[PDB]
Amino acid sequence: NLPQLEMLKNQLDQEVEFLSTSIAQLKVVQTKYVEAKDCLNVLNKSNEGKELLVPLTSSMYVPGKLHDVEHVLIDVGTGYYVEKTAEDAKDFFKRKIDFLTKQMEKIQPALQEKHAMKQAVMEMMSQ
Amino acid sequence: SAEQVIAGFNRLRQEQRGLASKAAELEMELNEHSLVIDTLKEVDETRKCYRMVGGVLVERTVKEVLPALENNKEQIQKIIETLTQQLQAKGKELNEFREKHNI
Amino acid sequence: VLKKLDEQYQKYKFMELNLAQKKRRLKGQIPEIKQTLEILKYMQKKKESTNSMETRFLLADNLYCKASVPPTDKMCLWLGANVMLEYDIDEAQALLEKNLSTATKNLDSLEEDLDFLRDQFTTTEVNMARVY
Amino acid sequence: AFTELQAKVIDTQQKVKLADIQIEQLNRTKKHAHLTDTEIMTLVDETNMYEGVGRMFILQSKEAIHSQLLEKQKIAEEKIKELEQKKSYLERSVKEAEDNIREMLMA
Amino acid sequence: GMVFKKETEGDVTSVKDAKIAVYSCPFDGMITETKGTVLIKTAEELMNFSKGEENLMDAQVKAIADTGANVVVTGGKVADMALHYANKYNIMLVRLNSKWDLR
Repeated sequence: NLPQLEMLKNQLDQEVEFLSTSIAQLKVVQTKYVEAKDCLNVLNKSNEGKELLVPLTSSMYVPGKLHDVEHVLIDVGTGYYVEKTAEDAKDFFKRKIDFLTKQMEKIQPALQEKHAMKQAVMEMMSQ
Repeated sequence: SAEQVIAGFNRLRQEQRGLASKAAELEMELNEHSLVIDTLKEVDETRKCYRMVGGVLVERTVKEVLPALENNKEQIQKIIETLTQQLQAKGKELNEFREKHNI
Repeated sequence: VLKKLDEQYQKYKFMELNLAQKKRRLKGQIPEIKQTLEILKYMQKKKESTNSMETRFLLADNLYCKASVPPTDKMCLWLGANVMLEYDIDEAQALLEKNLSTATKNLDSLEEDLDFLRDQFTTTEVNMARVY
Repeated sequence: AFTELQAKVIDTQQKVKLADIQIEQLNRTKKHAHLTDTEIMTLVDETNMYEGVGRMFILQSKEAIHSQLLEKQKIAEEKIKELEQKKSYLERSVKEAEDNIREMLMA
Repeated sequence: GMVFKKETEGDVTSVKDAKIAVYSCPFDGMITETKGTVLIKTAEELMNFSKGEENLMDAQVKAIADTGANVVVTGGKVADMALHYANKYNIMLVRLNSKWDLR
Protein backbone atom coordinates (compact mmCIF):
# COMPACT_ATOMS: atom_id res chain seq x y z
CA ASN A 1 0.00 0.00 0.00
CA LEU A 2 1.92 2.97 1.35
CA PRO A 3 5.53 2.15 0.24
CA GLN A 4 4.25 1.55 -3.30
CA LEU A 5 2.40 4.88 -3.37
CA GLU A 6 5.41 6.85 -2.12
CA MET A 7 7.37 5.52 -5.10
CA LEU A 8 4.37 6.07 -7.37
CA LYS A 9 3.79 9.76 -6.61
CA ASN A 10 7.43 10.63 -7.30
CA GLN A 11 7.35 9.10 -10.79
CA LEU A 12 4.34 11.14 -11.93
CA ASP A 13 6.04 14.38 -10.87
CA GLN A 14 8.70 13.95 -13.54
CA GLU A 15 6.04 13.04 -16.09
CA VAL A 16 4.26 16.33 -15.47
CA GLU A 17 7.50 18.30 -15.79
CA PHE A 18 8.65 16.44 -18.90
CA LEU A 19 5.37 17.22 -20.66
CA SER A 20 5.14 20.78 -19.32
CA THR A 21 8.63 21.54 -20.61
CA SER A 22 7.48 20.30 -24.03
CA ILE A 23 4.59 22.75 -23.72
CA ALA A 24 7.11 25.50 -22.97
CA GLN A 25 9.14 24.61 -26.06
CA LEU A 26 6.20 24.71 -28.47
CA LYS A 27 5.08 28.12 -27.22
CA VAL A 28 8.47 29.45 -28.35
CA VAL A 29 7.84 27.88 -31.76
CA GLN A 30 4.50 29.65 -32.15
CA THR A 31 6.00 32.82 -30.65
CA LYS A 32 7.96 33.57 -33.81
CA TYR A 33 4.85 32.73 -35.85
CA VAL A 34 3.02 35.54 -34.07
CA GLU A 35 6.20 37.60 -34.44
CA ALA A 36 6.49 37.03 -38.19
CA LYS A 37 2.92 38.15 -38.86
CA ASP A 38 3.42 41.36 -36.89
CA CYS A 39 6.60 42.13 -38.82
CA LEU A 40 4.56 41.56 -41.98
CA ASN A 41 1.78 43.91 -40.88
CA VAL A 42 4.19 46.87 -40.92
CA LEU A 43 5.68 45.77 -44.25
CA ASN A 44 2.75 46.22 -46.63
CA LYS A 45 1.42 49.28 -44.82
CA SER A 46 4.50 51.52 -44.68
CA ASN A 47 5.86 51.45 -48.28
CA GLU A 48 8.86 50.29 -50.24
CA GLY A 49 11.98 52.42 -49.79
CA LYS A 50 12.22 52.81 -46.01
CA GLU A 51 15.51 52.04 -44.31
CA LEU A 52 15.83 48.92 -42.17
CA LEU A 53 18.56 47.66 -39.86
CA VAL A 54 18.65 43.87 -40.18
CA PRO A 55 21.14 41.43 -38.64
CA LEU A 56 24.03 40.82 -40.97
CA THR A 57 24.98 38.28 -38.29
CA SER A 58 24.67 37.99 -34.51
CA SER A 59 24.73 41.44 -32.83
CA MET A 60 25.83 43.10 -36.10
CA TYR A 61 23.36 45.16 -38.12
CA VAL A 62 23.54 46.18 -41.77
CA PRO A 63 21.38 48.99 -43.21
CA GLY A 64 19.42 48.63 -46.41
CA LYS A 65 16.48 49.84 -48.47
CA LEU A 66 13.06 48.24 -48.69
CA HIS A 67 11.54 46.95 -51.92
CA ASP A 68 8.83 44.52 -53.08
CA VAL A 69 6.71 44.29 -49.92
CA GLU A 70 4.14 41.95 -51.53
CA HIS A 71 6.52 38.98 -52.02
CA VAL A 72 8.03 37.21 -49.02
CA LEU A 73 9.84 34.00 -48.15
CA ILE A 74 8.10 31.39 -46.01
CA ASP A 75 10.40 28.79 -44.44
CA VAL A 76 8.49 25.49 -44.32
CA GLY A 77 9.18 21.88 -45.16
CA THR A 78 12.48 20.54 -43.95
CA GLY A 79 14.09 23.98 -44.35
CA TYR A 80 12.99 24.74 -47.89
CA TYR A 81 12.56 27.97 -49.84
CA VAL A 82 8.91 28.76 -50.49
CA GLU A 83 8.19 32.14 -52.06
CA LYS A 84 4.70 33.41 -51.30
CA THR A 85 2.94 36.72 -51.31
CA ALA A 86 2.48 38.61 -48.07
CA GLU A 87 -1.27 37.94 -48.01
CA ASP A 88 -1.02 34.14 -48.06
CA ALA A 89 1.86 34.42 -45.60
CA LYS A 90 -0.42 35.75 -42.84
CA ASP A 91 -2.80 32.82 -43.33
CA PHE A 92 -0.01 30.26 -43.08
CA PHE A 93 1.42 31.86 -39.94
CA LYS A 94 -1.92 31.70 -38.10
CA ARG A 95 -2.31 28.18 -39.46
CA LYS A 96 1.02 27.31 -37.82
CA ILE A 97 -0.08 29.14 -34.66
CA ASP A 98 -3.14 26.90 -34.41
CA PHE A 99 -0.92 23.97 -35.40
CA LEU A 100 1.49 24.49 -32.49
CA THR A 101 -1.56 25.03 -30.30
CA LYS A 102 -2.86 21.69 -31.60
CA GLN A 103 0.49 20.09 -30.73
CA MET A 104 0.10 21.34 -27.16
CA GLU A 105 -3.62 20.55 -27.05
CA LYS A 106 -3.01 16.81 -27.40
CA ILE A 107 -0.54 17.02 -24.51
CA GLN A 108 -2.75 19.23 -22.36
CA PRO A 109 -5.28 16.81 -20.76
CA ALA A 110 -2.52 14.19 -20.66
CA LEU A 111 -0.45 16.85 -18.91
CA GLN A 112 -3.37 17.27 -16.51
CA GLU A 113 -3.82 13.49 -16.34
CA LYS A 114 -0.33 13.06 -14.90
CA HIS A 115 -1.05 15.83 -12.39
CA ALA A 116 -4.44 14.54 -11.23
CA MET A 117 -3.18 10.96 -10.90
CA LYS A 118 -0.29 12.14 -8.71
CA GLN A 119 -2.71 14.05 -6.48
CA ALA A 120 -4.90 10.95 -6.19
CA VAL A 121 -1.88 8.97 -4.99
CA MET A 122 -1.33 11.75 -2.44
CA GLU A 123 -4.95 11.25 -1.37
CA MET A 124 -4.81 7.44 -1.32
CA MET A 125 -1.70 7.59 0.86
CA SER A 126 -3.57 10.09 3.05
CA GLN A 127 -6.82 8.10 3.12
CA SER B 1 7.84 21.46 22.98
CA ALA B 2 10.75 21.45 20.51
CA GLU B 3 8.87 20.92 17.23
CA GLN B 4 8.05 24.62 16.78
CA VAL B 5 11.78 25.44 16.88
CA ILE B 6 13.09 22.79 14.47
CA ALA B 7 10.32 23.42 11.93
CA GLY B 8 10.63 27.20 12.11
CA PHE B 9 14.30 26.91 11.20
CA ASN B 10 13.17 25.00 8.10
CA ARG B 11 10.90 27.96 7.30
CA LEU B 12 13.77 30.46 7.43
CA ARG B 13 15.91 28.25 5.18
CA GLN B 14 13.20 28.07 2.50
CA GLU B 15 13.11 31.88 2.40
CA GLN B 16 16.87 31.83 1.86
CA ARG B 17 16.10 29.95 -1.37
CA GLY B 18 13.30 32.42 -2.04
CA LEU B 19 15.94 35.10 -1.55
CA ALA B 20 18.22 33.20 -3.92
CA SER B 21 16.55 33.68 -7.30
CA LYS B 22 15.83 37.41 -7.20
CA ALA B 23 19.16 38.92 -6.12
CA ALA B 24 21.34 36.84 -8.46
CA GLU B 25 19.03 37.67 -11.37
CA LEU B 26 19.91 41.34 -11.01
CA GLU B 27 23.55 40.48 -10.21
CA MET B 28 24.07 39.00 -13.69
CA GLU B 29 23.03 42.34 -15.21
CA LEU B 30 25.47 44.64 -13.39
CA ASN B 31 28.45 42.83 -14.90
CA GLU B 32 26.84 43.49 -18.26
CA HIS B 33 26.68 47.13 -17.21
CA SER B 34 30.37 46.76 -16.36
CA LEU B 35 31.50 45.56 -19.79
CA VAL B 36 29.40 48.03 -21.78
CA ILE B 37 30.46 51.32 -20.15
CA ASP B 38 34.15 50.52 -20.63
CA THR B 39 33.96 49.77 -24.35
CA LEU B 40 31.97 52.97 -25.01
CA LYS B 41 34.56 55.24 -23.39
CA GLU B 42 37.43 53.62 -25.29
CA VAL B 43 35.72 53.84 -28.68
CA ASP B 44 34.89 57.10 -30.50
CA GLU B 45 31.92 58.93 -28.99
CA THR B 46 31.78 61.95 -31.34
CA ARG B 47 29.45 60.09 -33.69
CA LYS B 48 25.95 59.64 -32.31
CA CYS B 49 25.15 56.77 -29.93
CA TYR B 50 21.81 54.97 -30.04
CA ARG B 51 20.09 52.63 -27.59
CA MET B 52 19.29 49.24 -29.13
CA VAL B 53 17.38 46.62 -27.16
CA GLY B 54 14.90 43.99 -28.31
CA GLY B 55 12.12 45.58 -30.35
CA VAL B 56 12.97 49.30 -30.38
CA LEU B 57 15.63 51.66 -31.69
CA VAL B 58 15.25 55.28 -30.62
CA GLU B 59 17.58 57.60 -32.50
CA ARG B 60 19.72 59.24 -29.79
CA THR B 61 23.09 60.89 -29.10
CA VAL B 62 26.03 60.00 -26.85
CA LYS B 63 24.95 62.48 -24.17
CA GLU B 64 21.62 60.71 -23.63
CA VAL B 65 22.94 57.14 -23.73
CA LEU B 66 25.78 57.79 -21.26
CA PRO B 67 24.05 58.80 -17.95
CA ALA B 68 21.54 55.93 -17.90
CA LEU B 69 24.47 53.51 -18.19
CA GLU B 70 25.92 54.76 -14.92
CA ASN B 71 22.44 55.01 -13.42
CA ASN B 72 21.16 51.49 -14.11
CA LYS B 73 24.39 49.94 -12.85
CA GLU B 74 24.09 51.72 -9.50
CA GLN B 75 20.42 50.85 -9.03
CA ILE B 76 21.10 47.10 -9.23
CA GLN B 77 23.76 46.93 -6.49
CA LYS B 78 21.39 48.69 -4.08
CA ILE B 79 18.46 46.32 -4.63
CA ILE B 80 20.51 43.11 -4.25
CA GLU B 81 21.43 44.36 -0.78
CA THR B 82 17.82 45.46 -0.24
CA LEU B 83 16.32 42.11 -1.28
CA THR B 84 18.70 40.38 1.14
CA GLN B 85 17.60 42.40 4.17
CA GLN B 86 13.86 42.09 3.57
CA LEU B 87 13.67 38.32 3.16
CA GLN B 88 16.00 37.69 6.10
CA ALA B 89 13.81 39.96 8.21
CA LYS B 90 10.86 37.80 7.16
CA GLY B 91 12.56 34.69 8.54
CA LYS B 92 12.87 36.39 11.92
CA GLU B 93 9.17 37.30 11.97
CA LEU B 94 7.64 33.87 11.34
CA ASN B 95 9.66 32.22 14.11
CA GLU B 96 8.26 34.32 16.97
CA PHE B 97 4.67 33.94 15.75
CA ARG B 98 5.05 30.15 15.79
CA GLU B 99 6.32 30.28 19.37
CA LYS B 100 3.48 32.47 20.63
CA HIS B 101 0.80 30.38 18.92
CA ASN B 102 1.18 26.74 20.01
CA ILE B 103 2.20 27.51 23.60
CA VAL C 1 43.46 -1.30 1.12
CA LEU C 2 40.32 -0.84 -1.00
CA LYS C 3 38.64 1.20 1.76
CA LYS C 4 40.93 4.17 1.16
CA LEU C 5 40.35 3.71 -2.57
CA ASP C 6 36.56 3.84 -2.21
CA GLU C 7 36.46 7.24 -0.49
CA GLN C 8 38.55 8.84 -3.24
CA TYR C 9 36.22 7.48 -5.92
CA GLN C 10 33.17 9.43 -4.71
CA LYS C 11 35.09 12.63 -3.99
CA TYR C 12 36.50 12.60 -7.52
CA LYS C 13 33.12 12.06 -9.19
CA PHE C 14 31.25 14.85 -7.38
CA MET C 15 33.86 17.48 -8.30
CA GLU C 16 33.41 16.73 -12.02
CA LEU C 17 30.02 18.48 -12.04
CA ASN C 18 31.41 21.78 -10.74
CA LEU C 19 33.78 21.87 -13.72
CA ALA C 20 31.02 21.35 -16.29
CA GLN C 21 29.18 24.45 -15.07
CA LYS C 22 32.19 26.59 -15.96
CA LYS C 23 33.13 24.96 -19.27
CA ARG C 24 29.65 25.26 -20.81
CA ARG C 25 29.58 29.01 -20.18
CA LEU C 26 32.97 29.07 -21.89
CA LYS C 27 31.36 26.88 -24.55
CA GLY C 28 28.38 29.19 -25.03
CA GLN C 29 30.58 32.19 -25.85
CA ILE C 30 32.39 30.52 -28.75
CA PRO C 31 29.76 30.07 -31.54
CA GLU C 32 28.31 33.55 -30.96
CA ILE C 33 31.65 35.23 -31.62
CA LYS C 34 32.19 32.70 -34.42
CA GLN C 35 29.17 33.94 -36.36
CA THR C 36 30.39 37.54 -36.22
CA LEU C 37 33.66 37.06 -38.07
CA GLU C 38 32.78 34.64 -40.87
CA ILE C 39 29.70 36.52 -42.07
CA LEU C 40 31.51 39.86 -42.05
CA LYS C 41 34.76 38.62 -43.61
CA TYR C 42 32.95 37.12 -46.61
CA MET C 43 30.72 40.10 -47.49
CA GLN C 44 33.26 42.70 -46.29
CA LYS C 45 30.97 45.69 -47.01
CA LYS C 46 28.47 47.04 -49.50
CA LYS C 47 31.43 49.37 -50.13
CA GLU C 48 34.20 46.75 -50.34
CA SER C 49 32.03 44.41 -52.42
CA THR C 50 31.35 46.69 -55.32
CA ASN C 51 27.87 48.29 -55.45
CA SER C 52 24.37 47.27 -55.37
CA MET C 53 24.11 43.58 -54.46
CA GLU C 54 21.17 41.33 -53.63
CA THR C 55 19.53 40.76 -50.24
CA ARG C 56 16.72 38.88 -48.52
CA PHE C 57 16.35 40.62 -45.16
CA LEU C 58 15.86 38.93 -41.80
CA LEU C 59 12.54 40.28 -40.59
CA ALA C 60 11.88 37.16 -38.51
CA ASP C 61 13.07 33.56 -38.30
CA ASN C 62 10.86 32.30 -41.15
CA LEU C 63 9.84 35.52 -42.94
CA TYR C 64 12.44 36.92 -45.33
CA CYS C 65 11.64 39.82 -47.65
CA LYS C 66 13.48 40.09 -50.96
CA ALA C 67 14.60 43.55 -52.05
CA SER C 68 17.40 45.56 -53.59
CA VAL C 69 19.97 46.54 -50.99
CA PRO C 70 21.74 49.77 -51.60
CA PRO C 71 22.57 51.30 -48.19
CA THR C 72 25.08 53.92 -47.14
CA ASP C 73 28.45 52.71 -45.91
CA LYS C 74 28.14 52.11 -42.16
CA MET C 75 27.33 49.23 -39.78
CA CYS C 76 25.39 49.95 -36.60
CA LEU C 77 26.68 47.13 -34.40
CA TRP C 78 25.03 46.16 -31.12
CA LEU C 79 26.94 46.41 -27.85
CA GLY C 80 24.20 45.66 -25.33
CA ALA C 81 22.56 47.34 -22.33
CA ASN C 82 20.80 50.30 -24.04
CA VAL C 83 23.77 50.97 -26.35
CA MET C 84 24.06 51.12 -30.10
CA LEU C 85 26.91 52.86 -31.85
CA GLU C 86 27.28 53.22 -35.59
CA TYR C 87 30.56 51.67 -36.74
CA ASP C 88 32.63 51.07 -39.86
CA ILE C 89 34.38 47.94 -41.14
CA ASP C 90 37.85 48.61 -39.75
CA GLU C 91 36.62 49.23 -36.21
CA ALA C 92 34.37 46.17 -36.24
CA GLN C 93 36.95 43.82 -37.75
CA ALA C 94 39.99 43.91 -35.47
CA LEU C 95 37.88 43.89 -32.30
CA LEU C 96 36.04 40.65 -33.02
CA GLU C 97 39.18 38.85 -34.22
CA LYS C 98 40.62 39.43 -30.74
CA ASN C 99 37.41 38.09 -29.19
CA LEU C 100 37.65 35.15 -31.60
CA SER C 101 41.17 34.16 -30.54
CA THR C 102 40.56 34.45 -26.80
CA ALA C 103 37.29 32.47 -26.64
CA THR C 104 39.11 29.37 -27.85
CA LYS C 105 41.95 30.00 -25.40
CA ASN C 106 39.48 30.76 -22.61
CA LEU C 107 38.09 27.28 -23.27
CA ASP C 108 41.50 25.67 -23.73
CA SER C 109 43.57 27.09 -20.87
CA LEU C 110 40.83 26.62 -18.27
CA GLU C 111 39.82 23.05 -19.10
CA GLU C 112 43.24 21.76 -18.08
CA ASP C 113 43.30 23.92 -14.95
CA LEU C 114 39.77 22.82 -14.04
CA ASP C 115 40.95 19.21 -14.29
CA PHE C 116 43.60 19.90 -11.65
CA LEU C 117 41.30 22.01 -9.46
CA ARG C 118 39.15 18.89 -9.27
CA ASP C 119 42.32 17.02 -8.31
CA GLN C 120 42.97 19.57 -5.56
CA PHE C 121 39.50 18.98 -4.12
CA THR C 122 39.65 15.18 -4.09
CA THR C 123 43.16 15.09 -2.60
CA THR C 124 42.37 17.60 0.16
CA GLU C 125 39.36 15.78 1.61
CA VAL C 126 41.08 12.41 2.08
CA ASN C 127 44.20 13.43 4.03
CA MET C 128 42.16 15.08 6.79
CA ALA C 129 40.02 11.93 6.94
CA ARG C 130 42.94 9.55 7.50
CA VAL C 131 44.54 11.69 10.23
CA TYR C 132 41.53 12.69 12.35
CA ALA D 1 -20.26 8.87 -5.62
CA PHE D 2 -18.74 11.60 -3.43
CA THR D 3 -15.20 11.08 -4.73
CA GLU D 4 -16.05 12.52 -8.15
CA LEU D 5 -17.39 15.83 -6.85
CA GLN D 6 -14.18 16.27 -4.86
CA ALA D 7 -11.97 16.10 -7.95
CA LYS D 8 -14.02 18.65 -9.90
CA VAL D 9 -13.29 21.58 -7.58
CA ILE D 10 -9.67 20.44 -7.25
CA ASP D 11 -9.34 20.61 -11.03
CA THR D 12 -10.93 24.05 -10.78
CA GLN D 13 -8.12 25.19 -8.45
CA GLN D 14 -5.41 24.72 -11.08
CA LYS D 15 -7.46 26.75 -13.56
CA VAL D 16 -7.29 29.63 -11.08
CA LYS D 17 -3.50 29.21 -10.94
CA LEU D 18 -3.54 29.65 -14.71
CA ALA D 19 -5.85 32.64 -14.28
CA ASP D 20 -3.60 34.25 -11.67
CA ILE D 21 -0.52 34.35 -13.87
CA GLN D 22 -2.14 35.84 -16.98
CA ILE D 23 -2.85 39.14 -15.25
CA GLU D 24 0.81 39.55 -14.28
CA GLN D 25 1.85 39.54 -17.94
CA LEU D 26 -0.88 41.85 -19.22
CA ASN D 27 -0.25 44.43 -16.51
CA ARG D 28 3.43 44.41 -17.46
CA THR D 29 2.78 44.74 -21.20
CA LYS D 30 0.57 47.80 -20.69
CA LYS D 31 3.12 49.66 -18.58
CA HIS D 32 6.09 48.69 -20.74
CA ALA D 33 4.28 49.88 -23.87
CA HIS D 34 3.58 53.03 -21.88
CA LEU D 35 7.24 53.19 -20.83
CA THR D 36 8.58 53.10 -24.39
CA ASP D 37 6.05 55.76 -25.39
CA THR D 38 7.44 58.08 -22.71
CA GLU D 39 11.04 57.82 -23.93
CA ILE D 40 10.06 58.77 -27.49
CA MET D 41 7.80 61.52 -26.18
CA THR D 42 10.88 62.62 -24.20
CA LEU D 43 12.94 63.63 -27.23
CA VAL D 44 12.13 66.59 -29.47
CA ASP D 45 15.50 66.68 -31.27
CA GLU D 46 14.91 64.04 -33.95
CA THR D 47 11.83 62.74 -35.73
CA ASN D 48 13.85 59.67 -36.73
CA MET D 49 12.51 56.60 -34.96
CA TYR D 50 12.71 52.87 -35.62
CA GLU D 51 9.97 50.36 -34.85
CA GLY D 52 9.87 46.61 -35.38
CA VAL D 53 8.73 43.25 -34.01
CA GLY D 54 11.63 41.05 -35.11
CA ARG D 55 15.20 42.22 -35.61
CA MET D 56 14.07 44.55 -38.42
CA PHE D 57 13.84 48.27 -37.68
CA ILE D 58 12.04 50.32 -40.33
CA LEU D 59 12.69 54.04 -40.83
CA GLN D 60 9.57 56.09 -40.12
CA SER D 61 8.76 59.49 -38.69
CA LYS D 62 8.19 59.38 -34.95
CA GLU D 63 4.73 60.99 -34.82
CA ALA D 64 2.87 58.17 -36.56
CA ILE D 65 4.85 55.77 -34.35
CA HIS D 66 3.48 57.50 -31.21
CA SER D 67 -0.18 56.90 -32.10
CA GLN D 68 0.56 53.26 -32.91
CA LEU D 69 2.40 53.01 -29.59
CA LEU D 70 -0.63 54.68 -28.05
CA GLU D 71 -2.58 51.69 -29.37
CA LYS D 72 0.00 49.24 -28.02
CA GLN D 73 -0.59 50.16 -24.37
CA LYS D 74 -4.34 50.34 -25.02
CA ILE D 75 -4.91 46.77 -26.22
CA ALA D 76 -2.94 45.57 -23.20
CA GLU D 77 -5.11 47.97 -21.19
CA GLU D 78 -8.19 46.33 -22.70
CA LYS D 79 -7.20 42.79 -21.76
CA ILE D 80 -6.57 43.34 -18.05
CA LYS D 81 -10.28 44.04 -17.61
CA GLU D 82 -11.51 40.84 -19.27
CA LEU D 83 -8.92 38.69 -17.51
CA GLU D 84 -9.50 40.08 -14.01
CA GLN D 85 -13.25 39.65 -14.46
CA LYS D 86 -12.45 36.11 -15.61
CA LYS D 87 -9.93 35.55 -12.79
CA SER D 88 -12.48 36.68 -10.21
CA TYR D 89 -15.11 34.50 -11.90
CA LEU D 90 -12.96 31.37 -11.71
CA GLU D 91 -12.08 32.35 -8.14
CA ARG D 92 -15.76 32.68 -7.21
CA SER D 93 -16.51 29.41 -8.99
CA VAL D 94 -14.05 27.27 -7.04
CA LYS D 95 -14.14 28.92 -3.61
CA GLU D 96 -17.92 29.04 -3.23
CA ALA D 97 -18.02 25.43 -4.41
CA GLU D 98 -15.26 24.64 -1.89
CA ASP D 99 -17.70 25.73 0.82
CA ASN D 100 -19.92 22.86 -0.33
CA ILE D 101 -17.17 20.24 -0.23
CA ARG D 102 -15.44 20.18 3.14
CA GLU D 103 -18.31 20.99 5.50
CA MET D 104 -20.49 18.15 4.21
CA LEU D 105 -17.70 15.57 4.04
CA MET D 106 -16.76 16.37 7.65
CA ALA D 107 -20.46 16.21 8.56
CA GLY E 1 50.74 17.04 38.82
CA MET E 2 49.60 15.79 35.44
CA VAL E 3 51.80 13.03 34.03
CA PHE E 4 51.74 12.49 30.27
CA LYS E 5 53.60 9.48 28.86
CA LYS E 6 53.67 11.07 25.38
CA GLU E 7 57.07 12.23 24.17
CA THR E 8 57.78 15.95 24.35
CA GLU E 9 58.41 17.31 20.87
CA GLY E 10 60.16 20.60 20.28
CA ASP E 11 61.76 22.69 22.99
CA VAL E 12 60.29 23.38 26.44
CA THR E 13 57.62 26.10 27.00
CA SER E 14 58.62 29.76 26.99
CA VAL E 15 57.29 30.12 30.55
CA LYS E 16 56.05 27.64 33.12
CA ASP E 17 53.11 30.04 33.64
CA ALA E 18 52.01 29.35 30.06
CA LYS E 19 48.44 29.24 28.82
CA ILE E 20 47.63 25.67 27.89
CA ALA E 21 46.02 25.19 24.48
CA VAL E 22 44.42 21.74 24.20
CA TYR E 23 43.44 20.80 20.65
CA SER E 24 41.88 17.65 19.20
CA CYS E 25 43.87 17.62 15.92
CA PRO E 26 45.59 20.85 14.81
CA PHE E 27 48.39 19.19 12.81
CA ASP E 28 48.15 16.56 10.07
CA GLY E 29 50.32 14.26 7.87
CA MET E 30 49.85 13.57 4.19
CA ILE E 31 49.58 10.32 2.22
CA THR E 32 47.07 9.31 -0.49
CA GLU E 33 46.29 6.64 -3.09
CA THR E 34 44.57 6.14 -6.45
CA LYS E 35 41.59 8.38 -7.25
CA GLY E 36 38.36 8.08 -9.27
CA THR E 37 40.50 8.22 -12.32
CA VAL E 38 43.71 6.57 -10.97
CA LEU E 39 46.69 8.72 -9.91
CA ILE E 40 45.77 12.32 -10.82
CA LYS E 41 46.85 14.01 -14.02
CA THR E 42 49.77 16.10 -12.71
CA ALA E 43 52.08 16.64 -9.75
CA GLU E 44 51.99 20.45 -9.92
CA GLU E 45 48.88 20.83 -7.75
CA LEU E 46 50.51 18.40 -5.32
CA MET E 47 53.31 20.96 -5.02
CA ASN E 48 50.78 23.81 -4.92
CA PHE E 49 48.84 22.18 -2.08
CA SER E 50 52.09 21.52 -0.22
CA LYS E 51 53.20 25.16 -0.22
CA GLY E 52 50.03 26.49 1.41
CA GLU E 53 50.07 23.63 3.89
CA GLU E 54 53.38 24.82 5.35
CA ASN E 55 52.23 28.45 5.53
CA LEU E 56 48.99 27.26 7.13
CA MET E 57 50.81 25.55 10.01
CA ASP E 58 53.27 28.45 10.08
CA ALA E 59 50.38 30.74 11.00
CA GLN E 60 48.84 28.20 13.37
CA VAL E 61 51.88 28.20 15.65
CA LYS E 62 52.10 31.98 15.09
CA ALA E 63 48.51 32.70 16.15
CA ILE E 64 48.96 30.58 19.29
CA ALA E 65 52.12 32.59 20.00
CA ASP E 66 50.18 35.80 19.38
CA THR E 67 47.22 34.92 21.59
CA GLY E 68 49.34 34.16 24.66
CA ALA E 69 49.44 30.37 24.78
CA ASN E 70 52.98 29.02 24.91
CA VAL E 71 52.09 25.31 24.72
CA VAL E 72 49.94 23.40 22.21
CA VAL E 73 48.40 19.98 22.82
CA THR E 74 47.93 17.89 19.67
CA GLY E 75 45.66 14.88 19.88
CA GLY E 76 46.58 14.28 16.26
CA LYS E 77 50.03 13.67 14.86
CA VAL E 78 52.79 16.24 14.39
CA ALA E 79 53.46 17.90 11.04
CA ASP E 80 57.08 18.49 10.07
CA MET E 81 56.32 21.93 8.62
CA ALA E 82 54.51 22.85 11.83
CA LEU E 83 57.47 21.67 13.89
CA HIS E 84 60.36 23.80 12.68
CA TYR E 85 58.45 27.04 13.20
CA ALA E 86 57.48 25.87 16.69
CA ASN E 87 61.13 25.62 17.73
CA LYS E 88 61.80 29.25 16.80
CA TYR E 89 58.58 30.34 18.52
CA ASN E 90 59.74 28.47 21.69
CA ILE E 91 56.41 26.64 22.05
CA MET E 92 56.33 23.11 23.46
CA LEU E 93 54.52 20.45 21.45
CA VAL E 94 53.06 17.00 22.15
CA ARG E 95 53.42 14.63 19.21
CA LEU E 96 50.14 12.74 19.76
CA ASN E 97 47.44 12.30 22.42
CA SER E 98 44.70 9.77 23.12
CA LYS E 99 41.09 10.29 24.13
CA TRP E 100 41.87 10.32 27.86
CA ASP E 101 44.67 12.88 27.52
CA LEU E 102 42.48 15.70 26.20
CA ARG E 103 39.55 15.21 28.58
